Amino acid sequence: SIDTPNYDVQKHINKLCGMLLITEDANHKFTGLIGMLYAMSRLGREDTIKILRDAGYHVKANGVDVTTHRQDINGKEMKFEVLTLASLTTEIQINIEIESRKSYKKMLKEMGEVAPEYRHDSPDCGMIILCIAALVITKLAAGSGLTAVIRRANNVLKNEMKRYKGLLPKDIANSFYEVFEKHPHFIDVFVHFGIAQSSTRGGSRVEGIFAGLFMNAYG
Repeated sequence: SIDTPNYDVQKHINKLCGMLLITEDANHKFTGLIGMLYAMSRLGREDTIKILRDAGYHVKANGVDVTTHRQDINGKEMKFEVLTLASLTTEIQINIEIESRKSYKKMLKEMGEVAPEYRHDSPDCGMIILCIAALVITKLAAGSGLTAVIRRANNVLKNEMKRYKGLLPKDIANSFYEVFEKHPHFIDVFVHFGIAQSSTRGGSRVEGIFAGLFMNAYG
């Protein structure tokens, strides 16, 4: 049973990436999976299932929808927008939002309202996560390469690290290494995503950084 998010939940998954990126000392245990879900929502359900079936994997596709979950946090009832995922519980998703809201309040207290580029909903958060996945893919293709991933990430993602407290290269790289080892079918998904993406012209600074990083896995 593999979650196959479609284009409709792309905005939500990007927001989930952003929530982790704004979290001080964020637990990146699920970032590899979340980043892969972002890549799949960018490729779309149809292309994702096609890639897996073509690669020889047997796939029981799970539809991904947005549902409103009511939960009591600090005595007050709260409404959370969550995704119907077999791989990621409602509890984990809500805890990611709770922890990010704690970080966000700390930011308000520090600088007043937060600029678009420093928020959890900035359109390039998913791509920032996938930049780490691009570095990991290169070191899985070249042959252990974790020290090199961190150092290459601090240089290439210097502006992004300045924008996001939760952009922790060591933790994110480890989470991607872990998912590609545990679920090798994600390697095929990522590679198709990266080939397709690096074809697109212009766009954001981060889309450009990703394309350069991805192209480097060849020369």
